[PDB]
Amino acid sequence: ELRDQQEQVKEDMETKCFICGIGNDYFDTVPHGFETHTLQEHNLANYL
Amino acid sequence: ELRDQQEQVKEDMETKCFICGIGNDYFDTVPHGFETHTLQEHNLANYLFFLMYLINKDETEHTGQESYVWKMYQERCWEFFPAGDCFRKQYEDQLN
Amino acid sequence: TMSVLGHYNNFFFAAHLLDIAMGFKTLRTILSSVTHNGKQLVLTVGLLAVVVYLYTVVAFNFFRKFYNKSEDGDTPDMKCDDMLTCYMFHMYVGVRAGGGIGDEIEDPAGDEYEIYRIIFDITFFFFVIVILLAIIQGLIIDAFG
Amino acid sequence: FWKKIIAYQQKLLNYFARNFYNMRMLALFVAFAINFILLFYKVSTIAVHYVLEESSGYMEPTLRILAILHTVISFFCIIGYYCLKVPLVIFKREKEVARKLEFDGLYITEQPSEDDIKGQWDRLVINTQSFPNNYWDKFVKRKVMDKYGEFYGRDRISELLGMDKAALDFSDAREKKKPKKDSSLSAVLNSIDVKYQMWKLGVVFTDNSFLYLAWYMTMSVLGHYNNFFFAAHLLDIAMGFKTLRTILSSVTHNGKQLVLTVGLLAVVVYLYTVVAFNFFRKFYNKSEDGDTPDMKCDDMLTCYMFHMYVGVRAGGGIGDEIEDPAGDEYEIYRIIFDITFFFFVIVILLAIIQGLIIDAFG
Amino acid sequence: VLLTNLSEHMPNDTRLQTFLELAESVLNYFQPFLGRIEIMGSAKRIERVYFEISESSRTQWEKPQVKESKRQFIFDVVNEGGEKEKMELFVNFCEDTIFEMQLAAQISESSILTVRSALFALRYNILTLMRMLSLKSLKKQMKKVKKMTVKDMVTAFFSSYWSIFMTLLHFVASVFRGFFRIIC
Ligand SMILES: Nc1ncnc2c1ncn2[C@@H]1O[C@H](COP(=O)(O)OP(=O)(O)OP(=O)(O)O)[C@@H](O)[C@H]1O
Ligand SMILES: Nc1ncnc2c1ncn2[C@@H]1O[C@H](COP(=O)(O)OP(=O)(O)OP(=O)(O)O)[C@@H](O)[C@H]1O
Ligand SMILES: [Zn+2]
Ligand SMILES: [Zn+2]
Repeated sequence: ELRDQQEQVKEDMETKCFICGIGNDYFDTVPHGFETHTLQEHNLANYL
Repeated sequence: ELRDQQEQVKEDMETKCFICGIGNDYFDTVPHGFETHTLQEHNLANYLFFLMYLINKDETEHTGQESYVWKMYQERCWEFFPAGDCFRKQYEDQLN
Repeated sequence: TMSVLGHYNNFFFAAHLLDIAMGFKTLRTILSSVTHNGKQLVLTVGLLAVVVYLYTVVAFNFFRKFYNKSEDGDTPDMKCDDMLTCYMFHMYVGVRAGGGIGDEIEDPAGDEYEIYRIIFDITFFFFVIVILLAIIQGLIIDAFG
Repeated sequence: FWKKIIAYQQKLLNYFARNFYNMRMLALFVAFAINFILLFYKVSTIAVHYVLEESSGYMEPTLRILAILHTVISFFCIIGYYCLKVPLVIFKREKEVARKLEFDGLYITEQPSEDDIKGQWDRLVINTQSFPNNYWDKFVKRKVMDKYGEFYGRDRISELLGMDKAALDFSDAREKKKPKKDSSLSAVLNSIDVKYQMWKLGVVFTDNSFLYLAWYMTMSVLGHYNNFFFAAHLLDIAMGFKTLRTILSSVTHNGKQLVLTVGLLAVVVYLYTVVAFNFFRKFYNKSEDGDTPDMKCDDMLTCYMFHMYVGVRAGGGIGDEIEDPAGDEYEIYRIIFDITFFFFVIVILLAIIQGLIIDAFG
Repeated sequence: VLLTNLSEHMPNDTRLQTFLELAESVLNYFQPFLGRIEIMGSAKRIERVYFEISESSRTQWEKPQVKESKRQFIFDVVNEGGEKEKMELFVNFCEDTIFEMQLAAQISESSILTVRSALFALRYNILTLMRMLSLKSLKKQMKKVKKMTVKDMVTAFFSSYWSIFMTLLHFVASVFRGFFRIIC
C-alpha cells in the first residue's frame, strides 16, 4: 500500500500538471513541452 | 516490485515508441501500423546502425544530411531525434 | 435461544461473543481476508488431508518399526499398526509438529531403510509444513490485496 | 452381416465416447470408497499378513466387488478416451504436418532435426494413402505438388508423398475395373491401411493423456494383487477436479524457482557442513553414554546428512540439536555459526519458498 | 536505395508502382542491408535517412550477449531513467554496443540416440501388434464368430483395446530398457 501510494504520486506528477491539471499528452506536441510547461509556465515554486 | 518493474517496461514498449514517444493508438489506424513504425521507421537498432555507419565513414565522404547529423553528434545535441513527430504525421494529409 | 439457555448454564453467554463480527463493521475487514478465499482454504485442508494420507500409506506399508511411543520395552505403544491410528497420528502430531513427522518418531540412523526414511521425513516437511502451510498464508495475504 | 455388426460397433463406440467424462467421475468416486474401506485395515501376526477388520462383515466382499468395478471402469475410460479425444489429437497432428509440408517444406527444403520425435515419426504418414483421414483439406498433396514440383521434381515429390505416377492418367484414360464385396475378409484386410494405422498408434502411444490413463489402468490392475495400489488413484483429484487446479497452480507456476531454491539451500547447508567438519566436531555427540560416542560429523557425508535433515527441520537451526557452546574457545564463532544458520536457512531461505507461492497467487 | 526513396516519397504513383515490381529481386536482396531512420532535418522537417548495414554488424547485433545488453539497457531506461536523459543514455549505450560489436568482430576470425531408441521401440512394438492383423489366418476367428453374438462383439471390441494397452506397456518397457542401456 505504501509503495502504490508513492508510485501514484510519481505517476500523477509525470502525467499531469499540478496547477492546470492538463495531461502530458497535450503538452508533448512540442519537444520537451511538458518539461517547459511544468518548469517555466506552471511551476509550483513560481506560484509560491 | 521486481515484477511490476518488468511489466512496466513491456507495457511502455508495447504502447509507446521508444524514439518519438507517440502512442500505439495513433499508429494503429493502419493495420500493423505500430509494428511497421517500430520496426521500419523508428527502429532503435537502425539508429545504432546509422551511428556505426557515420562513425566508420570518412568525414570527407558524408552527404549533407550525414554531415548535419555528424555535427550534432560531435557537439552532443539530440534534436535530430524525432520527438513527438514522424513522417506519417508530418505528411499525414499528403500520405493519407 | 442461546440467551435463554444461558440461565440454566451461565456459560452459554460466551456464545454471544461471536456477535462481534456482525455488530462491529471494522472486524469485518479482518474477517473478510479469511472468507474471501474461503473456499480455497477448505480445498487446501482437503488437499492436505489427502497428502498426509499418501504419507500414512507409505508409513504403514514400509515404516512401522519407527512408530513406538514409550520406553517401556515390555509394552509397545505402536501407533502405526492400524491404518486409522496411523492416519490420526500423521494428521495430528506430524501436522502440528514444527519440522514434520520426523520429530516425533524413532531415529532412522543405522537402518536398512535409512535414506528412504530421510527422504520420507524431508519431503513431508517440505510438502506439508512448508508448502501446504504456505498456500494457506498466501490465500489470506492475496485476499488483503 | 458386416453392415450390422459395424452398426453395433458404432453404437458401442458412440456410447463410450458420450460417457467418457461420466465414467471419469465414477472411477474417482470408487477410489474414495476403496480408500475409505482401507482405513479399517489392520496388520495381524514370523508370518505377517494384513487383515481387514470388520464387525459387520460386509466390508471384505464390498472391497472385492469395488476392486473389479474400478478395474472395469478404468478400461472403459481408456476405450472412451480412444473413441472421443484421440480423433482430435490425430486431426491436430495431421493439420500441423500438412501445413509444414506445404508452407515450410519440412520434408522437401528442410528435414527434421533428428531429435524431434514427432518430426521423425511424421515421416510415415506422408506416403500413406489414407492421409488427411481426419483433417479436412484433401488437396494438401496436390498443393505441395503444385508448389514444390518444378524445382524439386514431378517425380521426387510424387515418390515422397506416395501419389500414383501414371496409373491415374491411364484411369482418366481407358481402363476397366471390377467391384468387390463388403463381406469379403480379403477385401477388408486389403482395405485396412497398415502404414497409416501404424503412425496413428505411434502418435496415440506418445499422447500424454493416453499414457496417464494407461498408468491409471496398470495401477488399478496392480491393485488386485495388493489393495494398497488403489491409493495411487487419489492423485487423480488434481486432474478430475478443476477447482483444485487453482490451489495447485501456485506451486507449479513458480515451480522452477521452488526447485532452484531447494538446490540453493542444498549448497548453503553444504558450506555450513564444511565449516562444521573443519572447525566444530567436538559439538556433534548425540548420546549420554560416555563410553561410546555417536559422533555425526566425523564423516563428511554423515555430517551433511545431519545438517540437511535435523538442522534443516529444526525450528531454530542446527544449534538446537548440538552441544552447548558456553565455556569454549570456539564460543563466539559457534554462536555466529548458529545464528547465521538460523537467519539464512530457517528464516530467509524458508521465506523465499513462502514468497514464491504467495507471488504466484497474485 | 534510390528506388526505396522514390517509392516511400511517391506512395500513390502507379507508374512507379508498375516499375518497382520490375526490381523485386534486387529490392529483396538488399532488404537486410538497407538502413532506414528518421531525423528532424535542417529544414525543420522530419526527414528519412537511408544508409548501409553490413552483414557483420547485423550478425554481431543479433548475438545473445548483445540482446541481453539491450534488454538490460531498456529496463534501466524505462525504470531508473528520465525523459530529458533518454536520448543521451541511448547514445551512450549505442557507443558501448558499437565498440563491443567491433571488438567481437575482430576477435571472431577464421539425445539423438535417445530419440532413435524410442523410435525403434515404437516401430518394433507396433509391428508386433500389427503382425496379428497381417496373419490372414483369422478365418478361424471368423468361423467361430459367424454365429453372431452381441456378447462376442463386446468381447472382441474389448480385446482389441486390451491388445493396444499391452502393446503400449511393451513399448514403455522397451523404452526403459533402452534408457538403461544408453545412460551407461
Ligand atoms: N506545476 C508543476 N510545477 C512543478 N513541477 C510539476 C508541475 N506539474 C508537474 N510537475 C512535475 O513534478 C516534478 C517534480 O518532481 P519532484 O517532486 O521529484 O522534484 P524535482 O523538481 O525533480 O526536484 P527535487 O526532488 O530535487 O526537489 C517535475 O519534474 C515535473 O515533471
Ligand atoms: N523505436 C523502437 N524500436 C524498436 N522496438 C520498439 C520501438 N518502440 C517500441 N518498440 C517495441 O519494442 C519491442 C521490442 O521487444 P523486445 O525487447 O522483447 O525485443 P524483440 O524485438 O521482440 O526481440 P528479442 O527479444 O529477440 O531481442 C518491439 O517488438 C516493439 O513493439
Ligand atoms: Zn499547468
Ligand atoms: Zn517512433
